[PDB]
Amino acid sequence: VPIAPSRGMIFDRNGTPLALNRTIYQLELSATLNALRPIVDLTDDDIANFEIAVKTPLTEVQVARFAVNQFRFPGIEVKGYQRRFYPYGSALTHVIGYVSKINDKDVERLDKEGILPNYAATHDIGKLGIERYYESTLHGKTGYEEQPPQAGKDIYLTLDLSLQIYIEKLLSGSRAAVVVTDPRTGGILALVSNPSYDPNLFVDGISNKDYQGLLNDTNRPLINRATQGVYPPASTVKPYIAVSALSAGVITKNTSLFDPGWWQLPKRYRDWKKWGHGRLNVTKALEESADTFFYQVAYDMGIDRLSSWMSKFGYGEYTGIDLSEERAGLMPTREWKQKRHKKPWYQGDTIPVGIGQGYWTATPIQMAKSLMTLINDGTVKTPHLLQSTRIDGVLVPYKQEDSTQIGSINSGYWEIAKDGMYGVANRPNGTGRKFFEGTPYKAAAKSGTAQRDHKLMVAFAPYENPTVSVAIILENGGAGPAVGTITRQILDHILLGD
Ligand SMILES: *C(=O)[C@@H](/N=C/N1CCCCCC1)[C@H]1N[C@@H](C(=O)O)C(C)(C)S1
Repeated sequence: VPIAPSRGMIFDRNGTPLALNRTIYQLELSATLNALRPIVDLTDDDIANFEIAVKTPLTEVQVARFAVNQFRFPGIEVKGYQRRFYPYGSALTHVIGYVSKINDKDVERLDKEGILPNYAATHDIGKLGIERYYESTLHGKTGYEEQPPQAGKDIYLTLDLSLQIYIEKLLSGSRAAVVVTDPRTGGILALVSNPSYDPNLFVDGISNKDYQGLLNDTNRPLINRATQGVYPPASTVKPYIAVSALSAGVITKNTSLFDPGWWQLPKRYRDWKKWGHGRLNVTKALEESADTFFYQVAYDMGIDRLSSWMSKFGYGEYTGIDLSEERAGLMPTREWKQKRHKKPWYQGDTIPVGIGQGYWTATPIQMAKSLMTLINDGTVKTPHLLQSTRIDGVLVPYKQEDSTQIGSINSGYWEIAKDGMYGVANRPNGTGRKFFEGTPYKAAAKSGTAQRDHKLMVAFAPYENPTVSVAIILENGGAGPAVGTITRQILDHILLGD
């Protein structure tokens, strides 16, 4: 008979158990049943429902009490089964996901993959987050009764629980998403969607009452806003668009344009600054998040050569984060618009896209990826949750297969685009100077406002040689605190405690 394997555990960067296995003890003529009532406190309910496990769950007391009366009950034995436990619950609901009961649907799927024998004795399966993406590595090989089951591999995530909780705290009541990342590794220090729910509700098996709650909730907690949230990336895109315009030579380090707070299609487009920024280079256009300047560059570069370059930053593309719940959003093209809407591409479509607006939609993870790329001077990093896997009691570390590069690393285009962001935070004309008031570290940021308007901030530090990057969005503005406020708080927590 099949011996179910113990599911591999999930841990934060510092080995803090995030997903655990709790032992549930089970007991397994109608005279015998009444005889057990005093020995295990078998209730009128446990016999009614029992109509195979006679009593569940047993308490170590009731077990120990049956254990000494084992001889007085023939064949009846105590069985130690396991249930997934999520200590930190709602904190990780999205990134860790959860295991839930296998239904006849999950069966059919296992059947055609030819692994149904492995799940013979297994009741729960990874249905979300790391639990789903790594279900394979977390399940283990099944054993037989005596050929022992090979226990599922432990997964060490790059997550920092301390930070992950701290973010959830800061996003309270705000439909929001945050993706802290170590840009040196691609490692996701934190991945937070608000609102969340208890992952533990699913382990036993979720009530259609409880699910229709999460399903029909206005705030839509079920959605991982970090990876499945499609938002206009708005001004966050400008630094990458900047680098793309430089590489394409459609602008240069110093390319003065005059902003009157307006830009018409040579049909006007209002800059955020009602009476404009005046004489603008990219460095200043980024610093002050000037629309006019980028409205122009959009037109000069044109949809096809802009779309192409953003596709290199991974917009419209799956980031390759180790999660099965992900959207690619859309980096729009003529090709796309024609197919999709069955109308050709107008120039009034290229202008919105120039300020990460229009048809352009992005996932916080996409935004987090594109920033890491900009930080590493075009050496693309895949956002990864997995830090290492326990393979034969050895931690085997994550190793990136994607060696991708874009343009020349030695091109001083990254340095200027980044310097702009250095300005957005440190210099007095900067959009986010208010938020990085007196940072012991030197932070670089690019704020953004989409379409109540979404409020966005990508940011990284210490600029001098960065070890953190953040992509935060607060759907329809912050519940209360500013996106810039929270970005400060997050960079504080990591860089002051480092
Ligand atoms: C970037 O996305 C930029 N443009 C956004 N909008 C155009 C002007 C009307 C306001 C909303 C749409 C915004 N970037 C933000 C920011 O917070 O950085 C501003 C305020 C500079 S405008």
